[PDB]
Amino acid sequence: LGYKIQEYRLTQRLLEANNSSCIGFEILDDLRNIVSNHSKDLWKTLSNWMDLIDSGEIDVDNTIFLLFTNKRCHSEVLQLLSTSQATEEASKAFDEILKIVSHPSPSIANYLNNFSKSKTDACRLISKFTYIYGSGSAPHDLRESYKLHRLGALEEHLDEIMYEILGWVSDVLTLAAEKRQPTIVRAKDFGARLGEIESKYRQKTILNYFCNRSSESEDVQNTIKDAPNYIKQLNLINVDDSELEEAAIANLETKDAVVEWTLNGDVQDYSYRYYQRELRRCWGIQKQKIHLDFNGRPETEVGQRLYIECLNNVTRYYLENKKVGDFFAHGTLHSMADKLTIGWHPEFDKKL
Amino acid sequence: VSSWLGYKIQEYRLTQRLLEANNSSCIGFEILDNIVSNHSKDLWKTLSNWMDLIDSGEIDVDNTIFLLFTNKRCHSEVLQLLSTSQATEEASKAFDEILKIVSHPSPSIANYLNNFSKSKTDACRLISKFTYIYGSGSAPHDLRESYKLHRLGALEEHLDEIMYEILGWVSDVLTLAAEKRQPTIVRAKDFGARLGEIESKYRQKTILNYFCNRSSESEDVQNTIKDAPNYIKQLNLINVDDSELEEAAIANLETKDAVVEWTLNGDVQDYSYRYYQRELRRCWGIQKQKIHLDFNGRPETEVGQRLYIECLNNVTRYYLENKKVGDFFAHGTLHSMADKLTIGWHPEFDKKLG
Amino acid sequence: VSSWLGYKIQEYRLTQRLLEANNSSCIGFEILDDLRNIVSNHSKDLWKTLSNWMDLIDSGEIDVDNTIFLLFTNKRCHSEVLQLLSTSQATEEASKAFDEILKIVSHPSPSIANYLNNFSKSKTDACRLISKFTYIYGSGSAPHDLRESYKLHRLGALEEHLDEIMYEILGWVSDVLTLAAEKRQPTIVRAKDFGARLGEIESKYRQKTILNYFCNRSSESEDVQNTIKDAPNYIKQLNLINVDDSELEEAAIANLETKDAVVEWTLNGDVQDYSYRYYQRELRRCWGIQKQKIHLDFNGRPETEVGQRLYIECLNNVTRYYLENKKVGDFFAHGTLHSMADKLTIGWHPEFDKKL
Amino acid sequence: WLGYKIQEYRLTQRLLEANNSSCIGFEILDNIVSNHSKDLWKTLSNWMDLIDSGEIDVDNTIFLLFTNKRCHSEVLQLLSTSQATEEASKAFDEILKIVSHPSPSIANYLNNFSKSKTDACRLISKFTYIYGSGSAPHDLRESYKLHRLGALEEHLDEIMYEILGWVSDVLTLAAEKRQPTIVRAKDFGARLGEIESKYRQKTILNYFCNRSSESEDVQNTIKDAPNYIKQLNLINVDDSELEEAAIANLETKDAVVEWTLNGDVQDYSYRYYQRELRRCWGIQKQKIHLDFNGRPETEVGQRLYIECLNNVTRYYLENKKVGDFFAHGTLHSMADKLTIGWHPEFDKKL
Repeated sequence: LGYKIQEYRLTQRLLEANNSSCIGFEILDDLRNIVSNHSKDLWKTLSNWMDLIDSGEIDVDNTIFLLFTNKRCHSEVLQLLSTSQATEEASKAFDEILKIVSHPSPSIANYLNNFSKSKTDACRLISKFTYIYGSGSAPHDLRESYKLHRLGALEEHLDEIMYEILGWVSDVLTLAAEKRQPTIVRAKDFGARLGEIESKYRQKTILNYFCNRSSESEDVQNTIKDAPNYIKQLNLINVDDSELEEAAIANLETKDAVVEWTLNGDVQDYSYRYYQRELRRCWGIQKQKIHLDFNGRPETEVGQRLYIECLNNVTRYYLENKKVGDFFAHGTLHSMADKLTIGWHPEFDKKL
Repeated sequence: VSSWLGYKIQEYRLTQRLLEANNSSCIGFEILDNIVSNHSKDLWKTLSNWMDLIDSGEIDVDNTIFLLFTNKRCHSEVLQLLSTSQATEEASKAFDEILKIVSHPSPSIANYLNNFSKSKTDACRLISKFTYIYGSGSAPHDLRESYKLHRLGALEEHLDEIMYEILGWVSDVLTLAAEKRQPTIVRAKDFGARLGEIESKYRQKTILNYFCNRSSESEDVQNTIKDAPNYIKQLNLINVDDSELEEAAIANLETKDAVVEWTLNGDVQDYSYRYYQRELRRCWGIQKQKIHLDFNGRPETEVGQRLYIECLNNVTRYYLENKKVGDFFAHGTLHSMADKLTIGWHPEFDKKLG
Repeated sequence: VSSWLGYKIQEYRLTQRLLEANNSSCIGFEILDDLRNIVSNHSKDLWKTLSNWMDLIDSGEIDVDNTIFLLFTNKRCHSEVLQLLSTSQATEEASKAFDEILKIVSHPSPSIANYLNNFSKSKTDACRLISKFTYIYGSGSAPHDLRESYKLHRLGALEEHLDEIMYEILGWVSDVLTLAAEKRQPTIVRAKDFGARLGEIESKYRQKTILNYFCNRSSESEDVQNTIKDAPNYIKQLNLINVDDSELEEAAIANLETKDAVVEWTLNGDVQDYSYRYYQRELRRCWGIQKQKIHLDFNGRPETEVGQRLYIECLNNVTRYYLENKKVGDFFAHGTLHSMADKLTIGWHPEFDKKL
Repeated sequence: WLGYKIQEYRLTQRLLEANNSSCIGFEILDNIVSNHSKDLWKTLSNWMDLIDSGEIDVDNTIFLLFTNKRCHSEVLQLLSTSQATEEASKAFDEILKIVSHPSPSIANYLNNFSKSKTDACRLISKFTYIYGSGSAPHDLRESYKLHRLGALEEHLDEIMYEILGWVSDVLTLAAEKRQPTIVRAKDFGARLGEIESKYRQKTILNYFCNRSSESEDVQNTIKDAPNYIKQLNLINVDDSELEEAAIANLETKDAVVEWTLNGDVQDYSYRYYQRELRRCWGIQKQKIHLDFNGRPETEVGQRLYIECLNNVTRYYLENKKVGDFFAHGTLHSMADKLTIGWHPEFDKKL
């Protein structure tokens, strides 16, 4: 609780951020009231923050600062620091130095003297910095924020994504805590880690479809008598009707799997059109190969050989760099031939 | 941004607004195409059917930003009223103000006004979400800026090829909603699921990716055929048809450009193409002896064509740095070899051509 | 509150303690989930496990020297009244702690008092049960304690598949804890059988199919021509079918590149036993099938031509095989074919075992 | 593994009993407690002055001093007391009273005393020595059995011959002359991971096929003549050919029932059986009868037998590969049920 709810809030304010802002945490106030008027640790953190500003490595325009005490702490200037946001500050006047300070307890005067001396660090920092209490419900709030803000947020692997991103945030906070340099965690590194975490689980090399059809189904038996324009091409090559059942099965399962895989975001229309270009080239190779080898034969025999050689060869192709079953590669050839694109018969162009 | 996709202006502005929402449904446009005034015909048929979808439970008015697009902005006091009115007091004051402007309309559009005036609380909720945008010249440049700033984890290395795919997904939705005249519905949950899968494709280093778009009608393929280089001549000794010449000139150009792109990106290394070519030359050495054994007696062109087809079938299976390459790479590498006269198809290609 | 993996809290707090133990120390585990502070001196559920814990000592199957005993409450069941057993690690202090329990037991159970009658009969042995039993509670942040102890205590911990190793190893502990709970056997877990399971998940999730070897030897090399002029048995086998000199040179290149990589790089990424001697058997079956196909298809020719076609068919076929599920290049397959052809095991000529 | 230097078994034993964190080990010099050449007191603060100089891991480094000989003194035993909070802090003030060698010849740098005079670690770190005895091969062999979760006693070398090779290089080839050993225990266990995985893996995925022409459960299968053996009798195969048909059916029969007990495959499979391999057989049935005509009938059945055998080793089993025995053995499992046939007249005969 003391160490675990200090990284839910940084993740919750990093998830609701752009791809350019750098958010700096402070991991302060480990214990009267925790936040007093002349809080030496708060002025030390302010001095370190502004010394990080004049170092030149950190942008001032798009950097958000925070304070985390996980307690109300009942202070007036702490509420003033939590409050005056951009513009605001009653009516403007960002030159609000020595307001209700009045030089208390001059033991370490260097922090307030350096804060009052500088003019570029006593002015847009407070309007961008806000202070937030603990209010522990943060494993629920961050879980809601991930599914609300992140486009394409995975919900099945929700706990296995949200664990190592908190581990990365904890590792960054700890490694920046040993070196004593605040924390200059940027949203670009957080975004790269989140993208790698999601793309680890978004890896797949086989697209699975449940081939539960059969030769005795109603829709398979209708297409033989309906005769669409791929069954019509097989009727000139004198193939037996035993092939025409799984010819109609593979065509019906190719259209049923295209709409299934598209709706899950796996494939789209460009990827199936590329897959309908790779198999179209494969038909062009075996077309001239069979005419080369089996020359001087009747066209019923040559037309049958082109169907068999194109069935044993198109099974090696991939869709979205993923392996597909034999039903998809067999059935796409018929769905090519439906709009008269490829032909098993050598004279299918002027006969259909 | 890939400006070339079959580009339209209406697809950039949808994708920018889709990539600014928070996991909530976006209605999208109806293409209203100053002809659009307070008295208008094509405007009121668009808003009339929108009232039926609210009461049917198809969409919820709370988690929906309502948005319409015109290619050129039209000056109309009715249309600018709902674009600024997003509060409760603005929506209530605009229902009477609009109806006092379009009072006593034409009977062809009075039925559209009757469907809009069927309720009060449901009518003002559509006003409170309605926003009106217009086209701009810098439409693809705003998409590159919005991708690299709103997206935690934007890939800054192939985002010219990522955004070809995600614009074509939006293009496929808008085309599908235009073939059958049904109003568009696109959900940001389904938008990000394809967006999360395009970004996860260009992150795995085990796969070799290339944007395959050259075709037979391109200028480079015709110029390469008419230039007559070394590999087209070797294709011409064995007397192939023009289609094989076209596909050879296609495959060689995409193989060379893929070699250049993958070398200047960091995916493949420098010392892999030579080992790939040693593998393919060993394969050609096997198939030469095989075809010369199996085709004794037949003329030289038949043996050469048989060897070409056998090599075209066989050299696909090879790997480039243990990564899977496509058909175009393994088919254009043979022609790049034939450019340097390493491998050949004719049995006496060295004697016939110098 | 930490993120989870999808297992119950009775397995995250057992696998953490099972990882911390030695290789010769068993763990007895029990679950107390009867249920506010409900547990007291008269709750018979604690003495139900205690009677079972005591007659197992008389069984002798469980060693009594070094075995740690555990009972688990699924949440913090607070204000434990038998905590003197847990908070005592000294055997000399456990002697007076045994009769301290007997002071607070007083009157036994009215009808199930046999749990306590067998308890007060082995006092000298029961002092060993004091230091070997400790109270364990549901920590709340259960998966952020087993994952952290894996990254600290286990030597050679893999950080690449750590979230997926952790899924499988808790599956074995859940198999022991739950599938052996439908029948009420003695719920003991030996730590020697932990490391067989953990040493197989770690070993299986370390192999890789990037078996690779940079083949730099070319035709312009003195060892290739030296092996050609030397003429070993496989070169003599190639000479029976009158092969060209270029194929002879590539055969010598493949043989040297396979002989320099079969075992020479610390057995490569494989083992000698039943990987190469299985690869050789697969290639011999492949040669037999191709010999049948060649001698069946082209009936009637001079024997050099059918030998050459058998060589080319074997060359085109044997490149598909794997060396214990790894992708292996063509030079290895051709060199393995020539190495088996060296020992007269497979031959291209139809009369290769008679002429030589 | 037994024959090497005796100052090697103590190094790997201490690294064996350690965590993955606190993974820095230090080992360094080979009555001699303060001699003229000072080659035991060169190290004692100069080598860990790099802790103050700005090196990493300054709180979890464990040192080793003695190598083979047992020597008795007062300063070393006073500094090597218990490592408690108050006990370590009082060591350095007690050191300077009983030094018995305050000469600047051995205090060449002389700046460490002032520096190290601050508390505990700051003045006195955790310098502890362990000397080598004659049973240091026996102590390594016993501790690897006790502490390593998964010690391989099957191979009988106990995974210490090859880790003796790796731990010899850090002392010899990585000493870097006058430099600390500074051995990291993170890659010590990683190097232990490769040697352990090299010999533990006996079986990986496939069942060990041992049935090969040894004439039991294979030659016994031929004589009683089952269905798939009977199909090869009409096509007139040789006597050698029937052996691997009976061989490949037997290991296929063991592998189908063994894989489902361990939850590798399911009965929601056998889509590999009849959806794919029967469709594979159907295409090769029509391919043989197309081009190979005008031939004897018994030649056709072996022709389809060969083309089925070269093609069925492509289909995966629940997105996993299978061996050559499975695809050539499942082709006889359905021929046992007369699903397929090598001869065209496989229905009217049997």
